[PDB]
Amino acid sequence: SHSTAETTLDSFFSRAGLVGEIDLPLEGTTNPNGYANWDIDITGYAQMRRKVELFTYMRFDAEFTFVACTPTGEVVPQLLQYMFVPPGAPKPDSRESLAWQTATNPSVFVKLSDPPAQVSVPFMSPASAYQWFYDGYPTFGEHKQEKDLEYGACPNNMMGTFSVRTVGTSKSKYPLVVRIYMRMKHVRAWIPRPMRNQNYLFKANPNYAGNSIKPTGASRTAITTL
Amino acid sequence: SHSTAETTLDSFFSRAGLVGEIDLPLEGTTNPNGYANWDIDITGYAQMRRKVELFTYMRFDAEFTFVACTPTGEVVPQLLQYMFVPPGAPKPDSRESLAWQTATNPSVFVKLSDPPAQVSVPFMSPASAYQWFYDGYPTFGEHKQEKDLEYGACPNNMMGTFSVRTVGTSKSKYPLVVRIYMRMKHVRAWIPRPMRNQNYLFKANPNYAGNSIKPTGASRTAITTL
Amino acid sequence: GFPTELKPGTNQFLTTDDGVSAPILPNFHPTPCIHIPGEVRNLLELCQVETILEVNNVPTNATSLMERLRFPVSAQAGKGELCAVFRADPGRSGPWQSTLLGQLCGYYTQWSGSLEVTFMFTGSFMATGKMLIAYTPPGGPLPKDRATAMLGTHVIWDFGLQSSVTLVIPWISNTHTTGLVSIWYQTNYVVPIGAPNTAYIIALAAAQKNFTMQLCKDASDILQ
Amino acid sequence: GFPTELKPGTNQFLTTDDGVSAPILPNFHPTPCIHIPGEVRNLLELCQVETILEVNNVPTNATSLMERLRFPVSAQAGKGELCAVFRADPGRSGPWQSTLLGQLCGYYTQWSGSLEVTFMFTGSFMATGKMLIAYTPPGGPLPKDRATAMLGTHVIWDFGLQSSVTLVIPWISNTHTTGLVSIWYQTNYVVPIGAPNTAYIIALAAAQKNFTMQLCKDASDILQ
Amino acid sequence: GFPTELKPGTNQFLTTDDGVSAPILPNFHPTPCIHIPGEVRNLLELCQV
Amino acid sequence: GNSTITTQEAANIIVGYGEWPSYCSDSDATAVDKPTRPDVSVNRFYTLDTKLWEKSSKGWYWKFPDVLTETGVFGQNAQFHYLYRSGFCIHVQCNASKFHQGALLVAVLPEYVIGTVAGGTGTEDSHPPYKQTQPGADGFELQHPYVLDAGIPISQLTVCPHQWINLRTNNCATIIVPYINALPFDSALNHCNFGLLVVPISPLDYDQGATPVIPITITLAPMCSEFAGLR
Repeated sequence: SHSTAETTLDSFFSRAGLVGEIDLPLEGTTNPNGYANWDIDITGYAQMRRKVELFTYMRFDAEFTFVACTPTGEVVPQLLQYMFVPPGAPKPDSRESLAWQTATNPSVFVKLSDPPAQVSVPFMSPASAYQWFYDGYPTFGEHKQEKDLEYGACPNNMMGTFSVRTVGTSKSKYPLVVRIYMRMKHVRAWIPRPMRNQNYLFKANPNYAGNSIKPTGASRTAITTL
Repeated sequence: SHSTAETTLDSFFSRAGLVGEIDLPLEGTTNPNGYANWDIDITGYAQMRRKVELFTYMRFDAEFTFVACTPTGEVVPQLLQYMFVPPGAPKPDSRESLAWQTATNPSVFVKLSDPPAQVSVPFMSPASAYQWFYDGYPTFGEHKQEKDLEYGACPNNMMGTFSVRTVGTSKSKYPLVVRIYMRMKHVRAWIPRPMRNQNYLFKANPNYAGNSIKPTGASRTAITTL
Repeated sequence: GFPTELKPGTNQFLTTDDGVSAPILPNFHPTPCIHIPGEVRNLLELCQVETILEVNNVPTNATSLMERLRFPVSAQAGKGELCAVFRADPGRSGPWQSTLLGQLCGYYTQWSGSLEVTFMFTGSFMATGKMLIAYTPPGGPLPKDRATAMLGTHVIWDFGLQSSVTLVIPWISNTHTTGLVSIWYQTNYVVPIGAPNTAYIIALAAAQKNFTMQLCKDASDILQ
Repeated sequence: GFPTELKPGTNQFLTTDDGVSAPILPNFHPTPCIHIPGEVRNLLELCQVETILEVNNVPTNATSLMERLRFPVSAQAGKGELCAVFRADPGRSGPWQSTLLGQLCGYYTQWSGSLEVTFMFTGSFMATGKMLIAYTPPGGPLPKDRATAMLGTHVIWDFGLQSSVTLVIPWISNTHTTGLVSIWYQTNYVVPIGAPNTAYIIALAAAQKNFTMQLCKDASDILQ
Repeated sequence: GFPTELKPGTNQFLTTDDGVSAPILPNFHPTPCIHIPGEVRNLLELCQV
Repeated sequence: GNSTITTQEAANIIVGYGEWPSYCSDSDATAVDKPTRPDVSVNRFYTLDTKLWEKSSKGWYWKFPDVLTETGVFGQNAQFHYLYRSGFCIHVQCNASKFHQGALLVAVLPEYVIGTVAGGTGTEDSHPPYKQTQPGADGFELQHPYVLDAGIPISQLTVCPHQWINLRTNNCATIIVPYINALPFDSALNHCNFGLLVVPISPLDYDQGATPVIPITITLAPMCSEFAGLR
């Protein structure tokens, strides 16, 4: 006999991956105001989307870890703020918005000198499980023009948004970058699907370059050759 | 009676020794790119090769500790990254390579201000035990002239690679050096061999200087003198 | 008032440490888990289901990628002609890359077990003919001819009784030659008037319960 | 919510602390250990095996270094001539350095126990003659002559009956002189017509089970 | 003399962490809880009126 | 035994590591197909040949299973098959006069990785040829003896299974060797599981008699052979 533990879902999914890079410079167009809003997706860590689309319905908790540093890898005495904005809750529009203080959205206060912040997020869907596929429409009506863009989108798979600050009031004195890491916990999967074989084109939409179709695997010159 | 605990293999092997010194300067030829890939071997700590080659087949866990500092021994506020590359997995080609984000490669994020990173590496061979001696060829075919460099090399005793970063994106502001320390755990050895008696010439190959043969031990002027 | 010593490894964050952490939303009780059909709990459940084996390889005709799923077997053959041949390692490229098994293995490094390949004949009801399937284990090349294919483990497949034959591959490991399944014409392809001179075979593959995968790795499909 | 006080010694990393540490690969179950013959569990098993004792020391013959393993004993000798002599401390250089025992001791600091040296006469079947093996304990010099070697612990060895005799060395510790084994000619070296006038003796040495080593040290061999 | 390792998340303060904390006033015994009518225990009691 | 020439069996027999050769149990054997156990036909007493021991000779060594890979049925049941398992029964016979003298060290060394000269200073990253590393039936002659042609002192070889052959006492060595390898099943042509070692320690000598060359006959026969993949 051998061991079948590493072919389990938890063994297959439970590794913390990089899902977000947020640059917070003092100069540039990238992030000018000084705050960033990062809508949570299990994308970013590109190799996860193919894995996770092995199944139709899935369910899990998620543990987010926040590694922050300067582009030089220098740690500087900055007290940043990671704020979790739950689904439905209003996202911050600017650095001074009241959202940062609306304490119905949990928020983490860490020094950059302190080790990476860690925190767990529970299953957030109103449904009994997440869907990666919604063969239909989420609203209950209408049929005209470009409702076409809404097809295949499940709003229920919204886990929320993470917003990072400096903190205020005055702008930072240091160039900052925060790395967000996500790991799945207590994973339950359901209806199994054939694994992706074509390059992804969009998010929340499984389209494919129709003319640029790759075969699933490599090929050879003939059926009788090695 | 006495105690026979200190003549046991674990008593004989379980000590963390220096097995790796990695230079990360800001200018020089040694490491320009800013990253280093260190193939794990129980050498480096030179006196380990003779000890470990007392036996033919061996088995163990490994505990690696990472002491980082400047060549001056100064601790500086740098956020480093140690990434473990398991066998078969692709090693990083350059600093921006996707290998750093492939979360099938465990990676440790420590600040130099933080105490040494510690982590354990389990037994990695597909075989039932490591071989320090493979009297034959690892491939399953061929017979021609220069197949000889392959002779005596067993790849299955590959435990993996440790890759160290700064981290990115921009280069460090500090000159860095990381020390790699390896300790054996839960050691089981098998077929015992006569101990190396001649100076080593190569790695993974016990060849020797044929004309400069030293006797195993010291000598004297005559048989009847002391 | 409780003596602790911080041992090396504190404050470090390694990507795969399985520890606990503060919960963002206490008091929040998730939508309960209702029953949903077809829950898998282990990937080995998937490696055991037969999937289509792309033995025929012709990518250049992207227009006609569907031909890759099928054998050509026609009357234009003759005794002992070599019909098809593929390798018996799934983790490797590439005929097995079409299998759910082969591409699951792509997410892994080492593995070991026995495999089975089920051949299905999709020709007419009236078509008959015998075909020889031969396995040639690692080390030693594919047999020079059919007679030399006999001496090794083989299967005489007839269309008379069995429309579907399945070959069991005894063992394949990943100590990193491959082994070799070869399909031969034992006889001609026999067909009466009004029946196709050409038919096709579908190869379906899977592993049996003694199959195990061992080390996690990540693959090649871009996103955006 | 749990009062702890950090005690002196936190954050320290010393090369020999045997603690646990985060595992790089949880979920990874190593390849199982099959049974392999001759597993050792303690080095004392090795210190107990008889090994060749290089009593004869002659480096000049890089051409003929094999000569170091053997005694010359010939008819060109005479009664009481001193054949050979060596010390009874293995950790020290150098006849014991050829032994697996001596070089294991090189990896350790202190030791204590009894040793035994088995002598084998390798001359022709027809050669006979008596030889005196004498042990002289630490403190007190080499015996003046064979007669004065008698009074001390000794063994009268004949080739008539015993081709191989084995000497037990009562005790040797390492509280830091050595002791002294000496081989003497009790008789002439007797040989008939057509038989060699010169023969060779091999000394095999080892420690017995009451042997213990006490403190670990590291040796001298180059790498690269 | 008790091996502890600090895990990521130390020193962090998140606004909703449900932990305990040192008490400013030990020995201070609050005015006791007398019975008062119409205590609610859940807001759903209000959604029912 | 097709020709048991009684030498009157004695306690010269030496169990490898207190481990008698045994068929791998299929609970131990990672395989589900029926493993070929090839009866007596291959268990026959294979006698390599005779090597002539002379006082200048340094020693000889063989490589198991490379010794028999091209010698008869066993060779054929190895080259054809893909996986192999067996033990052996080594019977080194040295018959000499009662007036001769010498001493042999018949020894078995697992994984005898041979090291050859890299240069009188070490000029080469060289590697020994197919001949030297796998001499086979004829066997190979040592070049450097004190070092076992592998940076390894012969002075401690006796830590391996071994039997002395003193010409004044005995003429026969008898070593039985169980299968010793990390894997339960390996290749026959590529991984020489172990090596036979026979080195004259106390050298041969004689006043000029009528025979100046002592013969060394090596007979051997597999113990618990086992084969798997077919062709």
